[PDB]
Amino acid sequence: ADTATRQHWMSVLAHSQPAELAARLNALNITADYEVIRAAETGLVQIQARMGGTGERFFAGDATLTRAAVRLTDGTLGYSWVLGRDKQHAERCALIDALMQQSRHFQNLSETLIAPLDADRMARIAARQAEVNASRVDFFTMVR
Amino acid sequence: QPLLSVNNLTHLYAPGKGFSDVSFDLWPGEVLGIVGESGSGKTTLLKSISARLTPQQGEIHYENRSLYAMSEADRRRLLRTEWGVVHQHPLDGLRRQVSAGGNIGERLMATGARHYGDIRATAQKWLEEVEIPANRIDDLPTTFSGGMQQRLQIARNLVTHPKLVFMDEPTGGLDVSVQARLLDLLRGLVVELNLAVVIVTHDLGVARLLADRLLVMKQGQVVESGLTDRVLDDPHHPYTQLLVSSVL
Amino acid sequence: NLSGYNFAYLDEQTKRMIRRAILKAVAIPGYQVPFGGREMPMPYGWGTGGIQLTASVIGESDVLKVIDQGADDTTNAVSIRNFFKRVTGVNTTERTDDATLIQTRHRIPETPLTEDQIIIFQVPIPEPLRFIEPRETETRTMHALEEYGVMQVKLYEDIARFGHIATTYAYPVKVNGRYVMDPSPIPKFDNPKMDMMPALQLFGAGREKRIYAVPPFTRVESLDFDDHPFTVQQWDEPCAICGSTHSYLDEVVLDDAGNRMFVCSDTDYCRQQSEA
Amino acid sequence: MYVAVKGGEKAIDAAHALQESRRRGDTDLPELSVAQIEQQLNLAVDRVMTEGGIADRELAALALKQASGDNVEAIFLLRAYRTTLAKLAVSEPLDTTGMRLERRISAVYKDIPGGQLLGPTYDYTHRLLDFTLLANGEAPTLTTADSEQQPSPHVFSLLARQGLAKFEEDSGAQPDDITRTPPVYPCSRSSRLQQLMRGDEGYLLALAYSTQRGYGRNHPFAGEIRSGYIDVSIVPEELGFAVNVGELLMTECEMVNGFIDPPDEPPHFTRGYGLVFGMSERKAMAMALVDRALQAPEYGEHATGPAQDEEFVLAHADNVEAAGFVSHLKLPHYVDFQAELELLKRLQQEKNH
Amino acid sequence: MYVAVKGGEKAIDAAHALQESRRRGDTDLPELSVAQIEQQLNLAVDRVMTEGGIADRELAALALKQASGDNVEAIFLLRAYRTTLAKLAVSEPLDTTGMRLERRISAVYKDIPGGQLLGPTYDYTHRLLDFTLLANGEAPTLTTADSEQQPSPHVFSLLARQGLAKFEEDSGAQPDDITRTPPVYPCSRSSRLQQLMRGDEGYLLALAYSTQR
Amino acid sequence: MAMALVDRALQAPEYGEHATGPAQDEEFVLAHADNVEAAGFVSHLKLPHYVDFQAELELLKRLQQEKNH
Amino acid sequence: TLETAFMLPVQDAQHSFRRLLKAMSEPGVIVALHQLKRGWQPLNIATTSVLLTLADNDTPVWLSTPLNNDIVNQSLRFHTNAPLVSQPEQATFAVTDEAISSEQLNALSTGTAVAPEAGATLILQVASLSGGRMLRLTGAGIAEERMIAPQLPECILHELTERPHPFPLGIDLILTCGERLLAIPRTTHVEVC
Ligand SMILES: [Zn+2]
Ligand SMILES: [Zn+2]
Ligand SMILES: [Zn+2]
Repeated sequence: ADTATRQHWMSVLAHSQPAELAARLNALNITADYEVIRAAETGLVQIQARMGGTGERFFAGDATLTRAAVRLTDGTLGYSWVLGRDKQHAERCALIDALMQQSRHFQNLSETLIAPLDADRMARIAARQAEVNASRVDFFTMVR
Repeated sequence: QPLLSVNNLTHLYAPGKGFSDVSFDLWPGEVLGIVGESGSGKTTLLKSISARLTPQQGEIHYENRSLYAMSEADRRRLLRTEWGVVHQHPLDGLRRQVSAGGNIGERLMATGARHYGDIRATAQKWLEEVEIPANRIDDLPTTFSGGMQQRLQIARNLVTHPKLVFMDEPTGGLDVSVQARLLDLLRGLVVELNLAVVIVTHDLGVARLLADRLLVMKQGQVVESGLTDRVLDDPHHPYTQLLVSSVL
Repeated sequence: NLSGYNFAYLDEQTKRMIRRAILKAVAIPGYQVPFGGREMPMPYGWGTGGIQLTASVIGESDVLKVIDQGADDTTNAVSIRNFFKRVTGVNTTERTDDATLIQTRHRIPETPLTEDQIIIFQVPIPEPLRFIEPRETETRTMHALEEYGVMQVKLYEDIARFGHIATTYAYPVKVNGRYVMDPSPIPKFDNPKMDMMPALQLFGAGREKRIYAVPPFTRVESLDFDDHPFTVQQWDEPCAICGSTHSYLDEVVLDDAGNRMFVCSDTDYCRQQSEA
Repeated sequence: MYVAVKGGEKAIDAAHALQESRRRGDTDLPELSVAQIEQQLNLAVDRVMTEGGIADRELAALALKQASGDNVEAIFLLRAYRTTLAKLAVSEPLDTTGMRLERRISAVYKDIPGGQLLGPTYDYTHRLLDFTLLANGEAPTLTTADSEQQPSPHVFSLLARQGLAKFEEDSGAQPDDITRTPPVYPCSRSSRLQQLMRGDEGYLLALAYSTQRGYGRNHPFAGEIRSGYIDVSIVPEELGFAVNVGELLMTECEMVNGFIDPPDEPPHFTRGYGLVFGMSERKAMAMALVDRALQAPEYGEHATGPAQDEEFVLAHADNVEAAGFVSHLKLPHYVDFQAELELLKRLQQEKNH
Repeated sequence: MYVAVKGGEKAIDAAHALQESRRRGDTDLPELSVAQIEQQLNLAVDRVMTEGGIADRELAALALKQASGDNVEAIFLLRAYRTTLAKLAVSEPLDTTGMRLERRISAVYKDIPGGQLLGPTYDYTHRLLDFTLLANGEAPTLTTADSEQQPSPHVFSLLARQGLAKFEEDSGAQPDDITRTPPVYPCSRSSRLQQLMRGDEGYLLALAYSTQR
Repeated sequence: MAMALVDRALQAPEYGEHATGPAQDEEFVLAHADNVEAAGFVSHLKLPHYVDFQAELELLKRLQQEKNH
Repeated sequence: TLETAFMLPVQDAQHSFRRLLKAMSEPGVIVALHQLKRGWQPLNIATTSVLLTLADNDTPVWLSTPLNNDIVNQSLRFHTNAPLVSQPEQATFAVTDEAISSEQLNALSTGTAVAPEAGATLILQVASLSGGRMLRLTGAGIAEERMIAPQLPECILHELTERPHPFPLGIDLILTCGERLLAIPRTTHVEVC
């Protein structure tokens, strides 16, 4: 069932900020010899939407998507797909994807890299939700 | 052996409409006419035999090769170099934006004539053959009358000297005198050449004047093979008698 | 390489697809090979099919010569040359002699095309018989059926309607003896130049997205009649600059009252003659 | 049509230099960066992203800067830049039920499960010019409330569970892609929506306004407006499982339109749909209204307004085509006009000797 | 029993606070000035001036800044501000023949008196994004030529003196003012022109493109 | 340029021309040309309309209860 | 498990395409693809370069049994993202060695009357393409005539000399050996001489 965990940490990497991810990865002081089998390339991802939110598919434009791939010494392949055009960010995400598949870095990086990034993103999301919910319109309230 | 053999050709796109269990043999130099009501499906049979409509079941042999077993290119070439088709409406078989000479010489150019002078001379000769004046060769079919347009279509079909010509009632919509003169010209052309003619008509007069052998189709099936001056004057099948009485 | 852009301005997927289509077209001379690229907006009308081919086949070491109606001074030709200088950085020359890629609109250069050269023609319409057949379903099949007599109809009736063959532009040809192709609206004067040319000619239509190529030393013959052989009317007027009348002459307008003059369309050959 | 023109290279280069120097403006002021434009002129970037077709904030802001603030030129720049990019993947269909809401409103009910979340909106502001913006200042502090999002079911789900409207079911039909094949009219609804999302905002706005005033009325109700972040997901070939590549800020408009009386079904409301990048919502509302208007053949209602005309609406909504058409008329047509002069002069002689 | 409570004013005030926070954007960046928008986003300013009805570049730039770049919102801001101000006077009809030409071109005549003048334009440019604009820079030093401007009479003056056109002659009629009274169709050409100058440019561009068909 | 083209199109009545296309329809073009009116009256759908929609709901419920049950 | 592709994909692909275009537009000419310095064994440099420059998601590849390999398949699927088939019928860029069976070649798609460009493009690896039976080439792309003596199996020699598929139908042969390549399209008049 490692697919779900790999999806989780890949999404945490992609949704991260290049500044946050770069700073944390530099702080970790963790690096293993890797080769970029796929150079970080920024192209398009076609946006697919649904009529009425649930109906037939239609095309709703394109977004910028960057992808990179890195092979570690032992042959583990790490991939990345991040919206935008930050190729160094994509390379870092691919490197972390490769590292997280090694038993030496899985738990360590989950405790030190992925979980903290997810927590920071959740914290800022909650703050934004508070600011937004300040704008809610109240009509009725239960009274005992 | 017969030039054209038809065996158990059947096609029913809709219930009743169409034709079924149709078979016959046609030899060179013989004119085979088809007589039936509007719903008899004789038009469907004419379309099917002329490499246009694919039959549901049956076999058509030309010379020694199955008609529909040939490739699309082979049948398309056959429809323009050795077979002729004369639709009821001349505009259907005539290219409106092409002069009479151009329409006549289109077949020759397709064959690879590549000679403007020879093409024009052949077009003028065929216009003279079908009685069309040669002074208006550069004219276009739109300006020609119904009889003249039919004659131009006949010339276009016969420019290649085909050995088999289908005619889906070209006389329809023509006056009695014009129709009679056109039928006389068609008979003269048929006797002069050795090409077979398959005429589909809704009236027995055209078959009597032009056709040599006659067949009767009712509700999409052959009723009784006929012959000139025998079925017309001595109808056997009750439906044939009813048709003769209605015509008279 | 222009910053933020791919080399030759095209994504590598469109390049690869167009390259595959070009190879298929070369293997099938005269056949309009379809390719399923995307829609790309461009300011200048010329380029929907020519700029795509140039971007697909242009390299860093190529020398590019952009030609509009034979001229290199044209605004569109200068714009396209500058565009390819920006997005590829290639060298550009005013001489057909020193060029390795010649992107042209409706004109073959006067100078003979030598080996190791590719000439690209913008094709507004890749199938000449679009003026007759509205539905394309029969158009594709009639090529296999070889029913090329239909396009002979316009040639036959041109003399009837005018007394002479006036189809001096986009005159149809039969290449390799098999495939009827319609080059760009090049003049009748240049149609002979396509016969067994040493260079590789590429034709690209964008609004239809069809590519066809003429391999070097390929037999292409003008479509005509034996009684009316394909002939090019000799020019009896000279060029106002160099004088020589051995090259196709275009018209340049000098005033607002209609005054004009004739000058060699291929400005490169015109300069070669003038400097002589 | 196409008049070949020679001898303007020096003048054209000088004109471009003048244009760039005017775009830079007075050099005493700082140079308007792209991050500033995307952060502080966010609605212009929303429109340019939606119409150009690339949901990249920085690229749209750069195109706006290059065009000196012109939205049509910026849209042209972004649309052209879209050609140099490789299509790396196609996302999973967006699930707007998972949208992280910055704003959500419904005009069909007083209150709904989830609440009327106004969010950031210029609505209800008094449009009195704020001259304090002529100098620097400080943005207001944001009052905070419960940092939670309540279940915000789509209002159309509520209407459909009552039988008053129909769920939009997925038939599995492959969406049409105008960015690969030019539209052929009549075009399926997916092609119509794709073209509407790329149409000029100020023209679809006017078409929707015309429908409102009675030129093809569809009795619209803002059934729901949502603005928020939606996760984008792809299924790479290298892997086999869906990965999440990021989130896009988008606005979705679901219109409740007039009800119909099907021959063998209970009467129910119709519905338009709009979907745009960013928080520019009037474009989404106009998209929904014109979508409902162009659904006329689906409902078998004969067009009575220009907005119900598919060819008229869709053949001219593209900014790039109309801008190129208008720009061509500027090009030197000295020869073509000389032809017209001769044609006109003959008419003058024939009708006046 | 769900007693009704008041949350409307506190809703809209919070919504407007969020909107202004969004307008200011990230605070680590300097707040773009009205002068910068006027000098560098000059085409947006031109559109807002034309459609809002006030030829005041600073006001249009302020409207753009306050509207978060939303051109329609800035246009409406300027249009609402129009009501604030009083009509001090009415200018004499403009004389476009005395223009100090930044740009002057014609697509019908090559040799127009005064000479063709491309001026500042985006025409003939390649629609290639200038990624060097992602960072600071400066435009090239401007080339210079003769500093004198020749008289530039209208092209349609030439067309009229040649009998090919009709000279537009003022009959002394009083122009219609839609800002004073509501439109009454059918409209005089003055009313139509006044309305068109206020018309949305995308809508009018689409209509002009449709007239091609 | 767009203003000039639309002005020429709207000059139809004084040239004795027939409106062939919306662009030459004076009332349709002018009534919706104003940006402020169109933007305001399209954005006003964001205003609450539950009183009007309730009137629609009641009728549709009555129609549903009679068409079927 | 993965093989490195072009060092510089764009320029290397462009150069390989120009070399292949020179080979194809002038059948019989020998060109060298110096870009890739190591093929995907058993594939040689020419075959790998051709696949890298032309193959993508829209071009299924049919590697033959002697050439089909797990590492080759993985590298091809990764760098080019092209679908991999196992039957020649659905192929678009077939790859085979001199051991190509007659049935395999006959199964390769040749095109169609309406879509003559829809057929496969056989790629053949040979021990050498200079030493063997003499062969004269003429037709489109040939100035006067070219002499080539490549080591072909009898099946493809019969196909070339006695093409049973009428023009425009037919596959386009590509001889490969190390870096060097040669192209024989369907329109080349090839005779034993
Ligand atoms: Zn000269
Ligand atoms: Zn023009
Ligand atoms: Zn309302």
